Amino acid sequence: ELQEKLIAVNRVSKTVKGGRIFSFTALTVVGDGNGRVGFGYGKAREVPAAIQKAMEKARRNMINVALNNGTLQHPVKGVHTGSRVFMQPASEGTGIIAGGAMRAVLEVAGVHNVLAKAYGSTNPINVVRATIDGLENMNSPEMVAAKRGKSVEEILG
Amino acid sequence: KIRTLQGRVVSDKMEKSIVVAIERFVKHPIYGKFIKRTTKLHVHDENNECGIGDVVEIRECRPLSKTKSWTLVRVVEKAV
Amino acid sequence: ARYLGPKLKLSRREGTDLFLKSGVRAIDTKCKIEQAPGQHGARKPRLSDYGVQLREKQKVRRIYGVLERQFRNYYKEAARLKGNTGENLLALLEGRLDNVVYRMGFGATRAEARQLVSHKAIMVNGRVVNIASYQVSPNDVVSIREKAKKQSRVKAALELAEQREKPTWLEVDAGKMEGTFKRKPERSDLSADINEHLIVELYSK
Amino acid sequence: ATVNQLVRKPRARKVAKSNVPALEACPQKRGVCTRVYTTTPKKPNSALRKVCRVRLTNGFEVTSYIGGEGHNLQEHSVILIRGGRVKDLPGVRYHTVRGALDCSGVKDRKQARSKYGVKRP
Amino acid sequence: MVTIRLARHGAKKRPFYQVVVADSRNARNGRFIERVGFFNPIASEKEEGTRLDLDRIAHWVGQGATISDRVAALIKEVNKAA
Amino acid sequence: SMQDPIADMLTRIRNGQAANKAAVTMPSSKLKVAIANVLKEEGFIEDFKVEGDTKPELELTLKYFQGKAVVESIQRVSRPGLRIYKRKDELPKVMAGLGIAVVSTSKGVMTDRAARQAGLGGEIICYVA
RNA sequence: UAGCUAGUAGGUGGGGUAACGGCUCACCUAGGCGACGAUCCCUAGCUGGUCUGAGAGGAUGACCAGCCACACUGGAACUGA
RNA sequence: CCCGCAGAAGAAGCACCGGCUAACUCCGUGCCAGCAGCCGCGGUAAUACGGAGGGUGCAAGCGUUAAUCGGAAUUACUGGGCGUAAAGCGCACGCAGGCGGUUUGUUAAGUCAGAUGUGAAAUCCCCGGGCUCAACCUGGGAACUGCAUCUGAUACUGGCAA
Ligand SMILES: [Mg+2]
Ligand SMILES: [Mg+2]
Ligand SMILES: [Mg+2]
Ligand SMILES: [Mg+2]
Ligand SMILES: [Mg+2]
Ligand SMILES: [Mg+2]
Ligand SMILES: [Mg+2]
Ligand SMILES: [Mg+2]
Ligand SMILES: [Mg+2]
Ligand SMILES: [Mg+2]
Ligand SMILES: [Mg+2]
Ligand SMILES: [Mg+2]
Ligand SMILES: [Mg+2]
Ligand SMILES: [Mg+2]
Ligand SMILES: [Mg+2]
Ligand SMILES: [Mg+2]
Ligand SMILES: [Mg+2]
Ligand SMILES: [Mg+2]
Ligand SMILES: [Mg+2]
Ligand SMILES: [Mg+2]
Ligand SMILES: [Mg+2]
Ligand SMILES: [Mg+2]
Ligand SMILES: [Mg+2]
Ligand SMILES: [Mg+2]
Ligand SMILES: [Mg+2]
Ligand SMILES: [Mg+2]
Ligand SMILES: [Mg+2]
Ligand SMILES: [Mg+2]
Ligand SMILES: [Mg+2]
Ligand SMILES: [Mg+2]
Ligand SMILES: [Mg+2]
Ligand SMILES: [Mg+2]
Ligand SMILES: [Mg+2]
Ligand SMILES: [Mg+2]
Ligand SMILES: [Mg+2]
Ligand SMILES: [Mg+2]
Ligand SMILES: [Mg+2]
Ligand SMILES: [Mg+2]
Ligand SMILES: [Mg+2]
Ligand SMILES: [Mg+2]
Ligand SMILES: [Mg+2]
Ligand SMILES: [Mg+2]
Ligand SMILES: [Mg+2]
Ligand SMILES: [Mg+2]
Ligand SMILES: [Mg+2]
Ligand SMILES: [Mg+2]
Ligand SMILES: [Mg+2]
Ligand SMILES: [Mg+2]
Ligand SMILES: [Mg+2]
Ligand SMILES: [Mg+2]
Ligand SMILES: [Mg+2]
Ligand SMILES: [Mg+2]
Ligand SMILES: [Mg+2]
Ligand SMILES: [Mg+2]
Ligand SMILES: [Mg+2]
Ligand SMILES: [Mg+2]
Ligand SMILES: [Mg+2]
Ligand SMILES: [Mg+2]
Ligand SMILES: [Mg+2]
Ligand SMILES: [Mg+2]
Ligand SMILES: [Mg+2]
Ligand SMILES: [Mg+2]
Ligand SMILES: [Mg+2]
Ligand SMILES: [Mg+2]
Ligand SMILES: [Mg+2]
Ligand SMILES: [Mg+2]
Ligand SMILES: [Mg+2]
Ligand SMILES: [Mg+2]
Repeated sequence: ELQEKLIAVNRVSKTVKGGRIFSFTALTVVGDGNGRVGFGYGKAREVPAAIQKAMEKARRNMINVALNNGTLQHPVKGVHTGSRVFMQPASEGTGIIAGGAMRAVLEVAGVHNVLAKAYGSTNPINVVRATIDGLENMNSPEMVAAKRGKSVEEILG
Repeated sequence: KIRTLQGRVVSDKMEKSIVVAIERFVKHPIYGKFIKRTTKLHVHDENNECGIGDVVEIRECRPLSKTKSWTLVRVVEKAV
Repeated sequence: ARYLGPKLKLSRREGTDLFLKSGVRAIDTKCKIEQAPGQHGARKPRLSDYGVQLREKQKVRRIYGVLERQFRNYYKEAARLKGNTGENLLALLEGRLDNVVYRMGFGATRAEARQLVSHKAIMVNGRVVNIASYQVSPNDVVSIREKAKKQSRVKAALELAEQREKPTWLEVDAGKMEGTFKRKPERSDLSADINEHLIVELYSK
Repeated sequence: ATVNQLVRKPRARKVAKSNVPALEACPQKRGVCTRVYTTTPKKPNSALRKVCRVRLTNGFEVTSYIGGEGHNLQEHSVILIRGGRVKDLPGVRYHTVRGALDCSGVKDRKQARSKYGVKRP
Repeated sequence: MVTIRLARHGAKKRPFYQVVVADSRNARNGRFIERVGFFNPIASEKEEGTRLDLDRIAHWVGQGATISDRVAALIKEVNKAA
Repeated sequence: SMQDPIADMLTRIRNGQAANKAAVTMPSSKLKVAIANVLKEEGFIEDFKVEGDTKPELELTLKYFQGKAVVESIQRVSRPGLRIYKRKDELPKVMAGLGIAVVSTSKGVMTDRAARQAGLGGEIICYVA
C-alpha cells in the first residue's frame, strides 16, 4: 500500500571557506488511501537521493486518521508555525478542493472530497504538518461515545 | 390596543409641550453588539403635567406644530 | 467553429487513439504514434499538475469535437445538475446528436457524423435537425431521411460499426438506417480510460 | 480589535490609488505630444529608450513610452495613449498605441502585429 | 379608470401577452395592481395556450373596471359553458 | 474585575484538564449549577457538589478517559462584551453534532440538541468539543 | 467643519389651505437642535436589482419595472379633477 | 419554413512558446537594437530581443488597455494583530460612555416561540413548456434572509424593590 508522492523539492545552500555547496530538500507524503498518512522530509547532496531518503522517513513517521466513508468527520483547524489550515468535511459529491501540498496529503490519506483552505503562510513543509496535526486531532463518533461513556446513537441522533 | 411608546422625559420648559427620549436597544448590523440608541420626540400635553426626568407613554396622532406630531396618553412613575 | 486541421496530429500529442481518423481501416500504424507530437517529439515532458489536467480536458474536447466556450458551458450545466459533477460532464457530451449518430454507426468518424447531421440527412422524432450540439433526450428515435438513405458514405460506414464495441444504452436497426436512443449513458458502460476528476479540477479553480 | 471600539470607529477600507491618472476610467486618451527624446534606464539595463512628453486632451502632462523599433513621432504629431508602466524608466507610466492616428505601425514586423499596429504581408 | 389589458412581453416576432389589471394612465408594460392570467397567440394546438383566472375578474369588473378589446374576446374564448 | 463569572468557570475547567487535576473548586451560582449539570448529564464531568450555606463553593470532578482529558476544547460564545442570541433554525452544531453548545433557552438551560427538538432558541453560552 | 438657531421653539386669537400645521400673521412665553454628529463643506437621483463572493461582505444602480426630480436660465400665477 | 439546381466550390485568423503558465530549435544582433504582468532577459554559442521553422492555446474571434469584486485572513463581524517585524499614550485622577459579584421578587424592554398582514412585477433559484438546438421567451413553485402588529415563554440580559 504505497500511494507515495512528492509535494515540493527545494535547493538550499551552506556557504564555506571555498564557496557555497548546494544540497536539495524533498518533501514527500505517503498513505494507504484508507486513514493512514505520513510526511517525510529528507535532504541530500543530489536530487533523486533526497527523495528516497524522504520516502524512507515518510513510511516510518505514520499517523492514523479515523475518517467517515471517504471524507472527514467534522470541520477542523490545525495550526503549525505560520500555517493555520482549515478543512470542512463536505458531501459525497465533489472532489478534493484544496491547495497543492495540502491536497497531496489529503488524497493519499484517502479523503475523496473535502473543502479546505490554507491561511497564513503557505510554506509546503509547515502546511503539510498543519494538515496532519488536524487529521491526528480529528476524532470520530466512536471515540467520542467511549470517551464520555454514554451511547453511540444518543450522541449522534 | 392603541400603539403607545414608553419613554423618559428630557425637558419640559416650552408651555403645553414636552420633549421625550425613547431608549431603544437595537443591535448593530455588522458587529452584532447591542447598542443603547435614542429617539428624541416632541410631544403635546395639556398643561405642565409632566416634569423633567420621568417615564411617559406617548401616542402617534395628528401633526399639531412644526415637529411635535406625537401626543401624551398618560403618566406612569413620576419624577423623584 | 470546427478544428479542420491535421487530425492525426492531435492523437500523437495526446498519446492515445482519439478516434478522429478511425475511418474504414481498423488500426493506423502510419504516423509514429506516441513518440512524435511535433519536431521536438523525442523530448520527454516534465508535465506539471496543471499540465495533466489540461491534457485530459483537451483529450475529451478533441474526441467529441467541442470548443472551450461550449465545453465550459457543459461544466456550468453539470455543476447545477444533480449527482456527481464528473459523471454529468461526460453524460451531456455523449447526449449530443453528432456523437449519437457516430455511436449508432452512421458515420466512419465523428466529423463525418457531424457533417451528416449538419447537411439535412439526420432526423429525429419526425423532425429534421441540423445542430450537432442538439441534446438528445431519453427515449428518442434518430434516423436518416429517405432522400439521403443508403448513399455511398453511410453503407460502408455501418459495416465499420460491427468491429466497434457498440453501446448498450442505444440500439440500431441496421436495415432501414433507423436508430433508437433509450436511456442516459452510464459511466461504467463507456470509455473506462478518460479521467473526469482532472477536468473537474481544471474548471473549479 | 475590541467590538466596542469598532462600533465607535468602523474599519476604514484602504482606498488604493490608481497607477495611471488618465481619469474617468478611460481606456485610451489623445495626446498632442511635445519633446520626443531618448533616456537612459535604471541600473542593470543601459540603453537609449525612446519616449515622449504628451500634452493630454483633459489637461495632464505625461511621459509615454514608444514601443517597437523606429517611429514617426516628432515635435507635435497627435498620438493615442494607453496604460502600462515600462518598469525601467522611472516616471514613464504609459505606452503610445502604435497604429492609432499619427503614430504609424512598426516597419517590417511579422510576429505579434496587433501590438505594434502592423497589417498583414 | 382601472382596465384589464395585455402587457406584451416575449421576444421579437414571438409575442406573449400578460393580461393584467392596470390603471389607464400607466403604460402598457408598466405599473399594475395585479396580473390575472396570460395569453399566447403563437401557442398552437398543444398542452397550454391561454389561461385566465375568472375569480379575480369578478372583483374588478363587478366593482368598476373596463375590459379591453382583445381581453373581452378571450373571456368569450374561454367561455362560460364551452 | 470579575465581569464574566461563567467564562471564569470554563477556564477553571480548561486549566484543570491541562494540569491533569482531579477536582476544580469555585464560587457557585444559579447559572453555574445549570451549566455544570448539563456538562455532567451528557458526560464531560463526573459528578459534582455544592457544599456551603453562607458562602457556597461549587467543586467539579473532571473526567479523564485515557491520559488525554475528556474536554478537548471549551470556549465562551455569548460573552458580556457581545451577547449572542441565536434563533431556532440558526442554532449552531459544534463539531458537526458530536460536541455540544450550551444554550440558555426560555425553558431553562439545555443543550443545543434538546433546544431543536423542544422547538426554541436562546442565548448560546459556550461551545464544548 | 463645535456650536448652530429669531418665525427661530411653543401658546391664544384672527386670516388662509381640498385637508392639519409658524402654512401665515398679531401678541405671549425663551425656547428648539447638538458629541447616538446639529451647523458648514465636498460628493450623490433612490429602490427592485446588477456584477462579484463559500458566505459574510465589497462594488454598482446602463437596459426592464416602481418612486422622485427637472424641461433655454431666473421667477410668478392663470386654467383646471 | 419547404423543396430545386450547381459545384468544394464563396467562407481562418492571432495570441503566445525563460519561471509563474500549455509549447522548442536555428540564424541575425552583441547592456546596441529592443522586450517586460511580476521575477527579470541582451556585454559575440540569447529558449526571454528580430526573423524563420516547429509547437501550444483559443477560434469569427483573438489579444492589449481601462474599470469592479475575487484570490487579499493585505481593515480580520464570521476571520488578524501590538516584547524584538508596523503597532501600549511618559504616568496618573476622572465626568459622559462600555462592562459589572450574588439571592429573592416583579415586569416583559431586549431575547425566544407562535400567528396574521406585508416584503410590487421582473430578476435569482428548481421542476416544466415553447421557438430545428441554444441563447432567448415562458407556466407553476420556492424564495423575497425583512418590517409591522398580535398572543404567549422567563433561562439569560435590562428596568424596578429588598
Ligand atoms: Mg573553518
Ligand atoms: Mg503572507
Ligand atoms: Mg401589545
Ligand atoms: Mg409594540
Ligand atoms: Mg461563436
Ligand atoms: Mg484531410
Ligand atoms: Mg471556485
Ligand atoms: Mg544607464
Ligand atoms: Mg405617476
Ligand atoms: Mg390564434
Ligand atoms: Mg422568523
Ligand atoms: Mg382639487
Ligand atoms: Mg408641517
Ligand atoms: Mg453568484
Ligand atoms: Mg460564487
Ligand atoms: Mg472571501
Ligand atoms: Mg448606492
Ligand atoms: Mg440612459
Ligand atoms: Mg434601447
Ligand atoms: Mg423605456
Ligand atoms: Mg410619491
Ligand atoms: Mg412627494
Ligand atoms: Mg420647475
Ligand atoms: Mg414638474
Ligand atoms: Mg427639453
Ligand atoms: Mg415649460
Ligand atoms: Mg417655464
Ligand atoms: Mg422655468
Ligand atoms: Mg369642466
Ligand atoms: Mg433551405
Ligand atoms: Mg445540388
Ligand atoms: Mg462533386
Ligand atoms: Mg454533379
Ligand atoms: Mg481554403
Ligand atoms: Mg553600442
Ligand atoms: Mg552567450
Ligand atoms: Mg543563438
Ligand atoms: Mg520570440
Ligand atoms: Mg505558428
Ligand atoms: Mg475582448
Ligand atoms: Mg481587489
Ligand atoms: Mg477582504
Ligand atoms: Mg476581530
Ligand atoms: Mg497581520
Ligand atoms: Mg527596529
Ligand atoms: Mg517596532
Ligand atoms: Mg503604555
Ligand atoms: Mg508603559
Ligand atoms: Mg491616544
Ligand atoms: Mg463611569
Ligand atoms: Mg450598568
Ligand atoms: Mg448580573
Ligand atoms: Mg449575577
Ligand atoms: Mg406577566
Ligand atoms: Mg419583549
Ligand atoms: Mg424585538
Ligand atoms: Mg417574533
Ligand atoms: Mg417579487
Ligand atoms: Mg427552464
Ligand atoms: Mg423545446
Ligand atoms: Mg428543449
Ligand atoms: Mg434567462
Ligand atoms: Mg419563468
Ligand atoms: Mg412567477
Ligand atoms: Mg410565500
Ligand atoms: Mg417565574
Ligand atoms: Mg426572574
Ligand atoms: Mg432580572
